[PDB]
Amino acid sequence: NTTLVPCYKSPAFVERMKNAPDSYYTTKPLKAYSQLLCGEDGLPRIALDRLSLAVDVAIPIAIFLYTAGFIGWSGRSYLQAIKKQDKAEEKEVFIDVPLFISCMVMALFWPMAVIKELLAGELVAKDEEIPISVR
Amino acid sequence: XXXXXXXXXXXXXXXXXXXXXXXXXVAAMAFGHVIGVAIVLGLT
Amino acid sequence: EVRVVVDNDPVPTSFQKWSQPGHFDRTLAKGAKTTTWIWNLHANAHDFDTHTSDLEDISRKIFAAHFGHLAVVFIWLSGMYFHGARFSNFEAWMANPTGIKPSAQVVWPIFGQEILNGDMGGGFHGIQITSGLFQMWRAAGFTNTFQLYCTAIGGLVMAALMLFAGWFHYHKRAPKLEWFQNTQSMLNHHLAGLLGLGSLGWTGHLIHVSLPTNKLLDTGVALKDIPLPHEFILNPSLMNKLYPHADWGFVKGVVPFFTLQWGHFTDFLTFKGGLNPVTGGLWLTDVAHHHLAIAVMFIIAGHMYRTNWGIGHSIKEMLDDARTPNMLPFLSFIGPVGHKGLFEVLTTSWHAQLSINLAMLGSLSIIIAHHMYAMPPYPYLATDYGTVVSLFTHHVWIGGFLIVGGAAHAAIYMVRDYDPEQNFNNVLDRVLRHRDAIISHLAWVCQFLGFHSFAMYCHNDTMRAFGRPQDMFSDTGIQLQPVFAQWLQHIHTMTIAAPNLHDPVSYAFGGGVVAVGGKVAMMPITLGTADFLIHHIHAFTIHVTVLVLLKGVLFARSSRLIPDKANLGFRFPCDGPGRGGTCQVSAWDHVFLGLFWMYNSLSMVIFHFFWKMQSDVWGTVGADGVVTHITGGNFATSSITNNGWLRDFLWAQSTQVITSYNTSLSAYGLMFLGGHFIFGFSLMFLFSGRGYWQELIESIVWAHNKLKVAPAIQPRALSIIHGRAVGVAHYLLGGIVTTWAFFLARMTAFG
Amino acid sequence: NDIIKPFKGDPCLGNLSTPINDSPLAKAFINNLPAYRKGLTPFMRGLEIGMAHGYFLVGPEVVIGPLRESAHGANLSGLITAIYIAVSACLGISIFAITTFQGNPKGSYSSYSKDSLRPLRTREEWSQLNGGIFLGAMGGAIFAYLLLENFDALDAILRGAVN
Amino acid sequence: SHTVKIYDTCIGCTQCVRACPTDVLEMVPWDGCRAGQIASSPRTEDCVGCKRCETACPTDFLSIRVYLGAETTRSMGLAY
Amino acid sequence: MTQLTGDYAASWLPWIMIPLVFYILPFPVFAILFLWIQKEAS
Amino acid sequence: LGWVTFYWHWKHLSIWQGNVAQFNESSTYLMGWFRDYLWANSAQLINGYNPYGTNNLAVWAWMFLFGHLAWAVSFMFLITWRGYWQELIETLAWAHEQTPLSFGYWRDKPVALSIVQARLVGLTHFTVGYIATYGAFLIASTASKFG
Amino acid sequence: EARYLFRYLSSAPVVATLALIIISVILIVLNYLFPGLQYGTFF
Ligand code: F6C
Ligand code: CLA
Ligand code: CLA
Ligand SMILES: CC1=C(/C=C/C(C)=C/C=C/C(C)=C/C=C/C=C(C)/C=C/C=C(C)/C=C/C2=C(C)CCCC2(C)C)C(C)(C)CCC1
Ligand SMILES: CC1=C(/C=C/C(C)=C/C=C/C(C)=C\C=C/C=C(C)/C=C/C=C(C)/C=C/C2=C(C)CCCC2(C)C)C(C)(C)CCC1
Ligand SMILES: CC1=C(C/C=C(\C)CCC[C@H](C)CCC[C@H](C)CCCC(C)C)C(=O)c2ccccc2C1=O
Ligand SMILES: [Ca+2]
Repeated sequence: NTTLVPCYKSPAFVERMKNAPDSYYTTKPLKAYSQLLCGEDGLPRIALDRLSLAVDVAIPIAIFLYTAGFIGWSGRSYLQAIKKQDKAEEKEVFIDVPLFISCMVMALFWPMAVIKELLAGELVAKDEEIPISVR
Repeated sequence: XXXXXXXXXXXXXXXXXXXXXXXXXVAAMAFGHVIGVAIVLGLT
Repeated sequence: EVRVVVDNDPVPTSFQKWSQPGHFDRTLAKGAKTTTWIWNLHANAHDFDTHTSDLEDISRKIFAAHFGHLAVVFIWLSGMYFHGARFSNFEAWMANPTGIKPSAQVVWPIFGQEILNGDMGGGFHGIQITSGLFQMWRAAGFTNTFQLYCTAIGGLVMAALMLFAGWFHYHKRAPKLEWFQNTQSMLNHHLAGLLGLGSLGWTGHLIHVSLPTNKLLDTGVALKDIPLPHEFILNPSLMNKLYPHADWGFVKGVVPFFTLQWGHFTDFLTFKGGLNPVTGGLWLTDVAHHHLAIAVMFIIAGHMYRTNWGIGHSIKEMLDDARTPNMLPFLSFIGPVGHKGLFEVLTTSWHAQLSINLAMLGSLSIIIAHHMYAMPPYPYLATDYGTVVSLFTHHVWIGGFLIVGGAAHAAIYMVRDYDPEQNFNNVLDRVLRHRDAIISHLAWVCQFLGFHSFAMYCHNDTMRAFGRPQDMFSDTGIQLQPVFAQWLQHIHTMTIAAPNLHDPVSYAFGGGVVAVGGKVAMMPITLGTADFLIHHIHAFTIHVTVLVLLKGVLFARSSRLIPDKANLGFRFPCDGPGRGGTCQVSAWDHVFLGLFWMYNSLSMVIFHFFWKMQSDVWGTVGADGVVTHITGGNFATSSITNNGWLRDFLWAQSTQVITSYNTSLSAYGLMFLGGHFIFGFSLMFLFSGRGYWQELIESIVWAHNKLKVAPAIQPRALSIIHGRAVGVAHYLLGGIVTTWAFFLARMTAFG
Repeated sequence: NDIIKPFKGDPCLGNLSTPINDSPLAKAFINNLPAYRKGLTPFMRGLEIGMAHGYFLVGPEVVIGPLRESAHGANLSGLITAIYIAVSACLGISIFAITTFQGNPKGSYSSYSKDSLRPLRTREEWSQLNGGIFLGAMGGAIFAYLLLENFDALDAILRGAVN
Repeated sequence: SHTVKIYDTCIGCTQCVRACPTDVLEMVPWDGCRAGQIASSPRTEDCVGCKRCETACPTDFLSIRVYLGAETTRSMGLAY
Repeated sequence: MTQLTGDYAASWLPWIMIPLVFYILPFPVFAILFLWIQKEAS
Repeated sequence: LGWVTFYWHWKHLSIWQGNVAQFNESSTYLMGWFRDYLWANSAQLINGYNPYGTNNLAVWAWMFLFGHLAWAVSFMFLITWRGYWQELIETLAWAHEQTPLSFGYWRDKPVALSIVQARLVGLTHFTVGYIATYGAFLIASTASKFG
Repeated sequence: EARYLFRYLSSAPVVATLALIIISVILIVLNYLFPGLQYGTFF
């Protein structure tokens, strides 16, 4: 797309700078919006061009997907940590915070943990392990 | 004050409101003020 | 014989049971097999009548829990005075209480929400509060923020006493049942020691703090020349230029009370009965006289019942003597038994008491709302139009929730505490024994009013659309005049028997217009056809709310469908799909439906209020005397079609909350959308059932079993009753936040 | 002792003997209304019920109807309302009689029903009722129409204006 | 006129009969249980359809089914 | 204008059929259609 | 389809009135959908009849309010369920039997309508109120700005 | 006694409520990283 131009060269967005108070919020952030692909209305936008933004449409996605899996992995690995203890019925209502923290430090390097979960055939339960309905 | 003297209202209470129900274990001298003050303020 | 009897250290004080939640129920205290256990732990936390069985131990929980509740109110009261102390423009608002807007609760600069700190006048940036705290602290005599702060301190230490008193009365000295069951002694102390001494204490404050302080504040002394409230008593000569007809000395100034020469008090205990025209509130001298009259009349009331000195009344056989050898002949139909066995109802069961005490605290809260607009007691209250609406609206809603809760426990009493043997042929049993004639005639009057209130709005909506405004129920078409209410408006203004009240109480009734800061404090509120029709909407919606709630009380025990509805409990979803379907037959499900009807009824009451003030009462006065109302007589002509309600009230008056972005009213715009989300979100729980949702969890539990991440707290969809409770809790939450946002954005955009 | 008894002495019946349904005055009034008067053919039951209703049904349309503004046209709009309400009402009780009396009426019109509040249980009795209700509600409507269209002529003769 | 069928998975726990508000169910002798009993439904025109019998059956995916069918004057519970 | 008229041909025909199919015929129709749904199967 | 047709209508209502920059600058947040589409374009719909007259939108203003009632009455069949109404009809059936001069009697016993039927009766009102309200909005908000 | 208390403090909701209180980096991190932080801005 070529309708989007940087807020450097955008008549509708310098007008945003002109009538801007400061107070904390419309100078320090608004200078940083000058590097964004900026529409014909003076509004920063998220476009998907090519390698020009191929790293910037990967910083949020890598930061989220890592820490979403980090929450998911620590939460998952804490569940099997207490199923094997045979105490998982009340181990869940009363969080064992030393065990849960030790399951979080296992989840820092979770992307390489899931691979050896998968390559060991251990991440995913086999189909006739799973309670199902009549079907 | 001088006159007023609403001790007649209490005397008309102690000799009348001592025929209540229990009448044992004096509120007529409490009631005689309620009647007494109301009347003297009700005729001034 | 009234006595103090207590136990000694009945319940130990340890955290043994904190670590094992659900201990109060044996079913809960065996493990969390499913997530239903989590919700049952909260829906049962306060039902003390199912934790234990003996009334002695139940009543000790009630009494100790009240103390922890009073602690919570004192924490909240402390927060109000603390915010009025160091986060408010209360100092500025005392100097000029017309152009300065009341505001506590400033907003932190983060997330761009500093925009909510709007300009309040005087260079203070905050949020315009509509709680009326400032108008109440001025009437209490507060002048500086140190007095507010030390009252906040005085409330935190007062909350600590409530917490200690609750622990002390459950874990150290818990009273026995004999101490609780002498309700006849409790009435003596609550009537005399609490309400009598409380209003005697307050009229002590009014005369010695509020009356002098508000005397000088009306002459414009600007918070320098205001003496501190104690300097009025340490310097008794200071209150002789004010109220000179008294004497004002320690002993020399009080003896007119004892020698009954009360004429010296006529200058500060007046009976003017109107609105103080410089502030718009009631005369504080007239208020101080009121509390003294109330105090004397409540202390007297507290000597009615018989404690251990023989003299007094016995409620027990005042009730038992309301049989029918001795009644008026026209109401002699209530049984040879009459009221026997009914003193044991209101003594051996707390739900019987809670049902009455809620239905009267709810009705009191609505009465209070009607009285604090028609005769504002606080200085500069009536002119703060955002506070008048938000105080009426708050107390109508609070009063309507409490009324529904009085009908809840009237039904929990029936299916838990109702005893057939003590209630044979008495006044309660004879109601259940004809409960089809009560509901038939309630369901008919609900339906008579439904056509004759709402369907006349659809008559008007159709003649005005046809272009026949001369055959619509207008003031110009077929007039429906409130004949019996315009008569009372005439009675209440010609009586100024009651001759001493030379100033008409409640300018609403008639006579005069009060304009304080140019804005009208109070005007006569005339009644026309639009007020006939809106008052029968009120009658209609109140009746159906009564019909829903009374049906749940009378048919709580049994019906013709389910003769054993009492064994199923108070809170059960249904009795299966038989008999065609018995969904929502419980008494709980009539509280759940009465909550919707309370919402319908009260949201029509506050809409009747909000539009009738903007069109007929509120407004501004120019330099001639004419009043330009906020909407300008809009109610009389356009509130008679419920298209007029949608365009001249809902569409027109929402301009302030719709166009509120990028302004200080921005948060009311978000709440107004937030309330719309929650209402629509509620309908997920109301329109659907948990068979769909449980069968959806199974497909989602499978996706977790596949990745070996299933929980052992098995996910269950919410109960049928739980899902109905969630639906009504969100419908009422969302539908009120949208009304709260709409009222306050409209009236903080004006004044 | 108590004034509210079980209904005719049977405690199991779903009613009460109350001053409204079982009073000497209230029984005397209701049981002599034409619906319940002993000794009436069903025609005279309906004829007297009909005329009471056709008479008052012309009222609510001649003074708050759409034609109330004029005088001669108001009375037409009130009469035809009573014509239409009664014709549709008498259509209702012809089709009520057809559909309830079909061999063993399910309900209060069974042979072994012993119900006093509705004594017309035959279909020989509901057909004269229909004729009475109709011809009554028509004559009552006309009589209230003739008295209203001649109101100026009738106001004079109850004021002595005709000498 | 509902249809309360009983299946061979009963254990003679007797709980289904107690829950029935209209006495449709009763126990007959049997041999497929330690209890030697099984539920039967001789009075199903009296079945109101409440399924209160199904709530009491403890066998997983319960042995007694109410099959809501042709609803008549006594299977809908009408006092009028 | 202040009346219902018709420029279209046979303008007298809505004058009678709007009363017919809407408030004169339906009550006979709802009576016939009532006699059909409540007849004994003897 | 109350999102598809709302989006179709507002996008075209901005092109048709020439104010294309109204949809582009205010459809990205939900208040713009609520202030610039529903509140803005209702103005001539609800003024189809006012105290001062009546115009060609008086029927659309009436069906718009008709569909609000048909929608609201759906909530009755969807929120309150069957057994509430059977205990209330059982009471009205008592009243009819015990009252004088009421000579009619039901050929078939009045019962509260069934569970799966109210879900259908309430779904019909929700649908009719969804279609009459938006049909009246869409017709009147488009045929009033324009020809 | 201070053994049952510390188990209560880590039970179910107090861990969850504290977690949401501890998840208040979105208040500190977005207070001094020039609060406006949109996707193309932060590195
Ligand atoms: C015949 C038959 C019959 C009779 C007689 O016989 C009757 C009667 C009664 C009495 C007694 C009473 C009172 C009355 C009054 O007030 O008001 C009016 C109303 C009406 C409705 C009125 C009506 C009357 C008649 C019906 C008339 C006729 C009409 C025409 C004939 C039609 C036409 C025909 C053609 C074909 C269409 C009543 C009532 C009630 N309902 Mg009752 N009905 C009946 C029917 C029906 C049906 C179908 C239904 C469904 C819709 C119902 C419903 C109801 C309800 C909700 C209620 C109520 O609320 C009420 C009560 O409960 O109380 C308390 N219900 N209800
Ligand atoms: C706007 C939607 C709506 C409407 C019209 C109604 C209407 C009604 N409700 Mg309901 N309710 C609603 C929403 C609604 N409710 C919702 C959303 C809930 C959820 C909580 C409930 C819950 C509820 C309960 C629990 C109860 C009711 C009851 C009632 C009835 C009250 C009796 C009455 O008013 O007589 C008047 C009738 C009306 C006002 C309906 C409109 C009448 C129009 C204007 C006249 C029609 C003209 C003509 C007849 C048209 C026919 C022409 C022909 C061609 C068909 C009534 C029919 C109560 C009841 O049953 O009373 C005994 C009852 O207990 N409602
Ligand atoms: C289905 C197509 C259809 C529809 C929706 C209408 C609709 C209408 N017509 Mg009709 N009409 C039609 C076909 C239709 N017409 C045909 C083919 C003829 C030629 C004979 C006529 C001749 C006609 C006349 C003379 C008049 C109308 C009039 C009217 C209006 C008032 C209602 C009425 O009295 O009509 C009366 C009905 C008829 C005269 C017969 C039409 C019936 C058609 C032939 C079949 C309809 C049955 C349908 C297919 C089955 C569905 C039933 C059910 C499943 C819903 C109304 C807008 C009146 C008017 O002008 O309003 C101002 C008027 O007086 N129409
Ligand atoms: C309950 C009661 C009451 C009420 C009553 C009422 C309700 C009323 C009424 C009334 C009425 C409502 C009456 C009426 C009437 C009528 C009549 C009297 C009629 C008639 C008629 C005629 C005579 C007709 C004739 C004809 C024919 C038939 C045909 C041809 C034509 C002509 C016209 C000739 C009271 C309270 C008071 C008291 C007592 C009891
Ligand atoms: C990049 C890009 C894109 C695209 C994307 C795509 C298109 C994709 C895809 C993809 C795919 C195709 C996927 C997937 C999947 C499959 C599967 C099969 C899975 C899974 C998973 C799992 C297995 C998980 C696991 C886990 C974890 C990881 C952690 C937590 C725990 C759990 C277990 C959850 C976009 C445009 C957006 C943006 C820009 C660029
Ligand atoms: C949606 C819905 C459900 C499902 C409702 C559910 C599942 C409730 C959802 C609440 C969620 C599950 C809250 C859980 C919070 C977790 C503990 C996550 C917290 C973890 C962080 C704090 C770390 C019903 O069960 C239901 C029943 C009857 C009528 C209508 C409905 C209905 O509409
Ligand atoms: Ca007219």
